[PDB]
Amino acid sequence: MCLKLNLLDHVFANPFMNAAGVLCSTEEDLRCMTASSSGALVSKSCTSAPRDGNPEPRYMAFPLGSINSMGLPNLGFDFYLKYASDLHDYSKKPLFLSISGLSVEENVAMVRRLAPVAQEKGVLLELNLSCPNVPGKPQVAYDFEAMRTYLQQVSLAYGLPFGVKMPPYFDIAHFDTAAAVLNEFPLVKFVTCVNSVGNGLVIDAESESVVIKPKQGFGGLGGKYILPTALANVNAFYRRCPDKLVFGCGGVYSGEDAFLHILAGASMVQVGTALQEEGPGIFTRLEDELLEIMARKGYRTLEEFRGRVKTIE
Amino acid sequence: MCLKLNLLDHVFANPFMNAAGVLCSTEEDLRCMTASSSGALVSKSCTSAPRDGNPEPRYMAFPLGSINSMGLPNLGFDFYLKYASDLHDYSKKPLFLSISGLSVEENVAMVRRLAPVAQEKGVLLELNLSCPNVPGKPQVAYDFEAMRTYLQQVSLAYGLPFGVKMPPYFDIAHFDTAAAVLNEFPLVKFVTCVNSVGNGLVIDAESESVVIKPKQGFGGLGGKYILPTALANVNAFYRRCPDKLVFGCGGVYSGEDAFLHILAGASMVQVGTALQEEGPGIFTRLEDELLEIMARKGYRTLEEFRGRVKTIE
Ligand SMILES: Cc1cc2nc3c(=O)[nH]c(=O)nc-3n(C[C@H](O)[C@H](O)[C@H](O)COP(=O)(O)O)c2cc1C
Ligand SMILES: Cc1cc2nc3c(=O)[nH]c(=O)nc-3n(C[C@H](O)[C@H](O)[C@H](O)COP(=O)(O)O)c2cc1C
Ligand SMILES: O=C(O)c1[nH]c(=O)[nH]c(=O)c1CCc1ccc(-c2ccccc2)cc1
Ligand SMILES: O=C(O)c1[nH]c(=O)[nH]c(=O)c1CCc1ccc(-c2ccccc2)cc1
Repeated sequence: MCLKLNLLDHVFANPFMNAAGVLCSTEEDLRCMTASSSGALVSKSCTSAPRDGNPEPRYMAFPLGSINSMGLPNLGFDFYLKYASDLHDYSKKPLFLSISGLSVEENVAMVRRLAPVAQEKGVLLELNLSCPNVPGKPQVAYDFEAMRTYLQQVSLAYGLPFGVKMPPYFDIAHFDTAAAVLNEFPLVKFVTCVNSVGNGLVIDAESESVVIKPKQGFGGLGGKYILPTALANVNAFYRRCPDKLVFGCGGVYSGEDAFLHILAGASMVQVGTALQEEGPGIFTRLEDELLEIMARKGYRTLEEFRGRVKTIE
Repeated sequence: MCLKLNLLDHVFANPFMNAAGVLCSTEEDLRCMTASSSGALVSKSCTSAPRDGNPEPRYMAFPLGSINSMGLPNLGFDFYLKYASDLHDYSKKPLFLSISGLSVEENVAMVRRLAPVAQEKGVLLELNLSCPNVPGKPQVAYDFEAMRTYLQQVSLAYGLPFGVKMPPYFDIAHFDTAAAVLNEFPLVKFVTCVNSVGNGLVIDAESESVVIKPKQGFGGLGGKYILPTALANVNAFYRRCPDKLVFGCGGVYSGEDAFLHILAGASMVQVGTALQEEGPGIFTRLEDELLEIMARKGYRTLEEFRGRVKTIE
């Protein structure tokens, strides 16, 4: 019985990794994730210049999940590139580097300089599409023409397999359109579904107040709130992108939640809110819990059940 | 202390009502909702002809909420119009009638017939904008040019104050565009935020199967999953539509949750999933709970706190 996976010309001890943004901003964070039992790690989505991000409080968690408007605080691309090129121990596990430039030219400049390190050291690029374009327009992955532009330019500049982090969609016609855009780009080898559910609002009844400061308390939701939305997106893209991998992210707190993602079609399974709340010990628990479900069902490997969710009649 | 209010030239004993689709499809359902302690009731969204809806199972509920792909089963518009015209006791509470035709023409046909009954009896129209659109396009409320058309054609056909039932939005640019469309129409006097969060997917780990039969298990989410989304949309539209009322719907299971909707800006609070699960006795519990929270806080009226959610600096 084993959780091993071999994909994208790498080997993974198990499918679990951090979600981008969680436990991955500093060298300390990345060393911590490397020391953990996760099968991989991803760095904080970065910009060319360092960013302080939004005013605090900017993250809060509750029994059913979290809300955030971090504002892309990060140490800048040069830091993350140095981590990938000089500091990371690739004999421990694979590394993904997430980018989130504020324009197509910023992403193009970063991927140009990432390429040789990707080719020499094997770092993998995750391009965050659920991200800021021109203010007053929707995030990039909610603007299908912008999404296409970003993918064309990054595919030309980078020239190597990469993947994309996608916001959730809610309408079948959007699933259709988004997957069709992705399927234009053969270098898009993985699709991570999903980023936070955008612009939720948590209010504290005792204080009659929102709980985060930026954007009058509006921010992206994660955790238990979003698991059915996450599953829907993983399965939608799994069915529509037969030549790509899907990585699942959203609502994973247990091996059972991970099993559901994998039934929906997930290859790797990323953990955000629950990892932020529990810490990196979560990965030993998730491994154990997933193995127990496999043992009860007689499954020996992940491929035996990946994407095998049954439908009714 | 009592929760009575006046809106839309009607008096309401309290702000609570069923959410469209729940406990409102048949004469028996409507008589049960009328008998309840709710302040108002809304009928099942209807089409010109009766519909059987989708194959069962098509609704399932869980600790965190529900999923449905009912497919608009309903008795047909002639039934709901007769209920509004001849059967409903207006001395007990106001009635809203929800329409969801499969084209703009179908809606215009139904509203031209509802107008005289609205004049004579005071039934109120809720137009469901989660309705069918042209080939390749998303639901009407997610296609702003189609929404503008529907509202223009219904406003002209109907000629009286009405409201609209909106799906959730997840992007601040979308809130800005949708509210601007709605503010083009002075007869749109109330906005109900929100319909179900579209196309989630619930999977049972034991059986490795989706839990509803239509659409390969994909359907709209309601209940605890969607409270922060519902609050965000209520407040976004409350902020953007100062000459309209906002009705809140989504995730109400307690007086506390109702309280949060009202702080966000809700004038009426609709109850879907938790009403489906608990039955119409929920209305007395929600009233008691809301009045208890008001008493502890020293609030004597809903107006004292409606829309008064606090932001941080
Ligand atoms: C504090 C915080 C920071 C995040 N920052 C990023 C980021 O930099 N890039 C990104 O792609 N997603 C980011 N996300 C989204 C997560 O990667 C993940 O998609 C989302 O939280 C849902 O997973 P969950 O339900 O396990 O939290 C962030 C989430 C949180 C909570
Ligand atoms: C079984 C079922 C049927 C519904 N049918 C309708 C409908 O006919 N018209 C409509 O506007 N919304 C319909 N909805 C959506 C609800 O009115 C409500 O917007 C949604 O369930 C979110 O509220 P909740 O969190 O209280 O469930 C339906 C919901 C359920 C669960
Ligand atoms: O850094 C984040 O806030 C973030 N949080 C998420 O849940 N997912 C993400 O992908 C990111 C990074 C993308 C992002 C999100 C929000 C902003 C933002 C929000 C409010 C005001 C200013 C910036 C900028 C970039
Ligand atoms: O009747 C519903 O399914 C329904 N459920 C909701 O949560 N919200 C609604 O507004 C509605 C009625 C709108 C609607 C939703 C789905 C369909 C549908 C779904 C699958 C296949 C055919 C029609 C038709 C109308």
